[PDB]
Amino acid sequence: PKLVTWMNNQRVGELTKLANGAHTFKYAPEWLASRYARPLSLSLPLQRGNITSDAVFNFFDNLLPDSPIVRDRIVKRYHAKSRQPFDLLSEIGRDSVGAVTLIPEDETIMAWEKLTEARLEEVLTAYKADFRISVAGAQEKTALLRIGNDWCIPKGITPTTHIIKLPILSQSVDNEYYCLLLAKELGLNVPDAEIIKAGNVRALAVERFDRRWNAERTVLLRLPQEDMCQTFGLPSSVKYESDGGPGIARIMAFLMGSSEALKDRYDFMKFQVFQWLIGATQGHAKNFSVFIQAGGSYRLTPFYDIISAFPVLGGTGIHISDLKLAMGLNASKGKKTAIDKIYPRHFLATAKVLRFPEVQMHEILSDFARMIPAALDNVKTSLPTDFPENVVTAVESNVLRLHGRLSREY
Ligand SMILES: [Cl-]
Repeated sequence: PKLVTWMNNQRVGELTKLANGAHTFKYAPEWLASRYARPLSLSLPLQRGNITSDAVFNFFDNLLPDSPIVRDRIVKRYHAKSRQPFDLLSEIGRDSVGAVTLIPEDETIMAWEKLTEARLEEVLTAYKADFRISVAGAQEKTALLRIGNDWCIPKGITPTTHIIKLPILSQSVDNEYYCLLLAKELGLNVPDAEIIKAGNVRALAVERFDRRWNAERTVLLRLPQEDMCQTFGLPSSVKYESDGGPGIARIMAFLMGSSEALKDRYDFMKFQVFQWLIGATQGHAKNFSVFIQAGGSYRLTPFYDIISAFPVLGGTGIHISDLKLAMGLNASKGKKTAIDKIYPRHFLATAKVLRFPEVQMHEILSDFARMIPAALDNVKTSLPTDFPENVVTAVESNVLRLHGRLSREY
């Protein structure tokens, strides 16, 4: 059938699934007529006819969790017609990443339901074992609306405000909380987050940057954005560079066209050094996104889904020398990927071939060189008393070891 695509009460167009299985999208005339029109994706440019490219299927598929196990749970929950994407979005497409609201064609203000601690625990635990929310991730996360100090279920098409993550890596909630705090302390653009507790559940609540309250707090708006697989028209299956996905060079080139090119290229390169320092090995293409602005211009969103592989070291069998960056750097004979083998020279060499000013690359390295020690100390003040000590020890010790390569040079 057809899923009507809305962006904050404005009709954008309709998604169709053909009898032959193909997915097509058509923009609404009224959307195309606006002087402030913007495409749903840079892979789906504004145009009048039916769009039938694989970019249509890929774009909407990328709104859903990557995991087949998670999709099975979704079908079971809402009695979805099938496992196919169009049918999943027919059930949970009301509140998605970005501003796309999908509502069945056979269907015709701000309100919410406050959750008691008991009902919150109930709602959240239900995920490990008016609620049509879809979240893009690797595990099974959901979303809720925060009103003051209470967690709530939005009614109708009222949006959510926070992405909620449960433990994966049994300490992933604590791991990400720590990494988000550290990134913020070092000047990176990342969302604020908090550890929430509902009875026996411990989850991470991350503020959404694809949502914005108006000044009077009477309307909560959704903000359009898409991830790198979506912008390049790619399936989530190629999110890693080794599978054909975009790496540093492709993304840096794309950012030359951002409405904030200078700042975004600098922030993206700074984030590569940060990931190296904290041992983040899952910085694939879906971990980066851009806001789509009026007319189709774009700029990088904050970074997110940040987790260190350091707390997983030793434990089973993973060794420090086994940790690799998802997006490799330039090396004299190819690429440099091992965190334990990377030095300032690799970042400078990468900057050189990508036309990123050497003075800017030096500034980034020198800033981490003098700020890291104090930043690791400052984060402690924001950790609860029940925060796992092994996570702090693992990350701190390894960050300091690599930081030594920066301080010696700067
Ligand atoms: Cl290497």
